[PDB]
Amino acid sequence: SMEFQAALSRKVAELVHFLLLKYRAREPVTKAEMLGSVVGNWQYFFPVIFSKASSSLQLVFGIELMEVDPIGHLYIFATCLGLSYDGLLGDNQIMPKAGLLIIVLAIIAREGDCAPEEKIWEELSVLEVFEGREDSILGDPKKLLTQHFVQENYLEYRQVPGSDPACYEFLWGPRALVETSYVKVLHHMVKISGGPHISYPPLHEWVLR
Amino acid sequence: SMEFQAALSRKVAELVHFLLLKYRAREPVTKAEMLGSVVGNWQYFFPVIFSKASSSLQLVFGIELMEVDPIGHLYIFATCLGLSYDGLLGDNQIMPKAGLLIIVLAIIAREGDCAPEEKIWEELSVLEVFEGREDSILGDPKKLLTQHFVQENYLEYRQVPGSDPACYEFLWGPRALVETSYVKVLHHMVKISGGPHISYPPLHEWVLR
Repeated sequence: SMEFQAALSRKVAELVHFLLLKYRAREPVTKAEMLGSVVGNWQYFFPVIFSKASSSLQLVFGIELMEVDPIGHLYIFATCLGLSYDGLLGDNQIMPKAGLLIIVLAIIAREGDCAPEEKIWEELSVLEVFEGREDSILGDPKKLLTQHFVQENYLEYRQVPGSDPACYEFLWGPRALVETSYVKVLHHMVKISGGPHISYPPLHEWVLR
Repeated sequence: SMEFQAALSRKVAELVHFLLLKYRAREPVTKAEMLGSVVGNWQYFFPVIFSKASSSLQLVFGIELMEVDPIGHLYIFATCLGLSYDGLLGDNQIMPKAGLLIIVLAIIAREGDCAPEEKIWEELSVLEVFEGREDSILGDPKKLLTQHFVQENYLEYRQVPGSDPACYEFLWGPRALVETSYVKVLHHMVKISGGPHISYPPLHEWVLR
């Protein structure tokens, strides 16, 4: 079962990267093509493989998979929230970055008008994408990543006013305010997490014996 | 530990009902009064007892606990979303109903303009508040409860147009549309669930070996 779940997980990863190649090539893709990429008895599990792969694209890569033909089941791709950026570079196999960008925007959005950089590092250091390589000579990968977002004008970075010694904070840049909004981003994070997950308290926490 | 968690849970229930009595009496309450109601070594755990009790009031009872004096730590109460209804009856010790009302409104809101009654029963039958007494002679308690919400004009109940044999659906009534909105309700459910809970997929689900 644990061995089965892992094997199932592997089939998800394969569909994700099948779809990523289509995304890069800007090729529309049918459900029949996706099902065709899944081999053998695993086709029986295509519904969960598809929905898991589809969720991965949104959450991890910031990529939306949209059906434009409900009869022939033809899908196209779009960047989440309609952003004009995915952080790619030619055909180099580097990771699409819009999902990570949206996560940073969201962290800031929950904190108000701006967030101390320490909160950003704290929240980002949890993501397994950085695979514990913060001791890189070139510099902490997660910090160099946020520099992309600043230089693309999705983020601004400044000294906290009146701070001594200097502290620094992130805020939304002009490009983020144009292409989306606070509400849209926080709504998006809810949507792609599978709605709100309400842990209802047990009876003995609100009923007296 | 399991025995400790349960004992801790019991202290939460006691604070909840301490606060409920204040709520019924429309008495403001200080943090010092709350801490005073907690006995002995359990005072060391007041922060988690408070936050758990505070969340219970919102989620279960539809009651907001609001600090109006940040210096003396004086709190008052309000109905969640500002609704003019809590479903109480004099000093009879029956459960405040606004939390259950908001949950029903939310179920409908997620489904669009209306929801089949079967979806309502399905979602409601999960709540432990009904303690498996759906076989009551008087009628299924959860169904009789929604009748309160209809008669108070928070909900409307009608036959699904063109259904044969007749099927039925719930929708927001005039009173719900006046006092709140779809957006506000779904936002509220997120807020009181402790933000969106994002289960990020494991590396082997989106990285190839």
